[PDB]
Amino acid sequence: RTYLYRGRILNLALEGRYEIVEHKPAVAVIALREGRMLFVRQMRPAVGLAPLEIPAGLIEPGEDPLEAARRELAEQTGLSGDLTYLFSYFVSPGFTDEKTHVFLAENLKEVEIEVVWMRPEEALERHQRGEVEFSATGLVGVLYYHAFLR
Amino acid sequence: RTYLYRGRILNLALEGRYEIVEHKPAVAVIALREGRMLFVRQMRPAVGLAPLEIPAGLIEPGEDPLEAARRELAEQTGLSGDLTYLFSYFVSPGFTDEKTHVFLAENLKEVEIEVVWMRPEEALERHQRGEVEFSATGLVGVLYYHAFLR
Ligand SMILES: [Zn+2]
Ligand SMILES: [Zn+2]
Ligand SMILES: [Zn+2]
Ligand SMILES: [Zn+2]
Repeated sequence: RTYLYRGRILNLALEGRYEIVEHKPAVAVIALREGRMLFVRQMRPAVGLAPLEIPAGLIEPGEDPLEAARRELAEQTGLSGDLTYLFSYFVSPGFTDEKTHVFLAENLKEVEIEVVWMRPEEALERHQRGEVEFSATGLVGVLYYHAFLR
Repeated sequence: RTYLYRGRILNLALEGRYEIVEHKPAVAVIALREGRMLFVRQMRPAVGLAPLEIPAGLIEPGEDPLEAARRELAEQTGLSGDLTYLFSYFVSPGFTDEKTHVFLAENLKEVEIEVVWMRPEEALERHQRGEVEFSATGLVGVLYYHAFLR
């Protein structure tokens, strides 16, 4: 386990033959209101475009997933709500340890990055038409909706 | 766009203030048979455990997504089938450009990593119980099933 780089949000290490990127864990929030899902878009230099995502971010020191979810929702959309933990996933276990904890937000209230309210059916349609790209969080939100929120 | 490391499956670069990991694109295959989804597990040093995933891998030079999907399915499970492109997603656009193309496989045939046939409902239950972890591909497969394959 030798380190080649220690950065701000990631470290690059070598474990034998494997190249490993250590990354802080993240959270993502699925929120539905009047049939529209709360998506967000922002310039992502890593990909050179703005994919359709849902409110998400890195867990700060001292924070547990639930608290980070509350914070990211408020900072990105100015909203607050009743949060329920759904599930988690490793974004790409073949090279990084980034783990994402997904929550559902209900009873949204305005308490205070482009906010994109859109019907999940439309988001999926646009993507199929090649008009927009998805981040893992955006796709998970869309599929979760079709599976359990209709 | 300065490079700090050029590796086998990834390059570490710096674009101004952003740390960027360039990664080859990938494919993932969702396959259902008799109510069971085709999951796979393998030791993943990046996370120190074996999460529940679906057949997936990197696209090789000269390959398009469909061909890579065919290959990964055959090499990991010894199966072949009729493949249909579903959608794609960026695993974590905040730092890497890894993009995953997801396909559906039908009419599986044996033509020739642990193969784990499991009902998606059971996979979800086990995860909720904290008995197993999910990779993004595994979760996407589970949600896709609940949304469109029941
Ligand atoms: Zn943040
Ligand atoms: Zn921070
Ligand atoms: Zn491979
Ligand atoms: Zn290869």
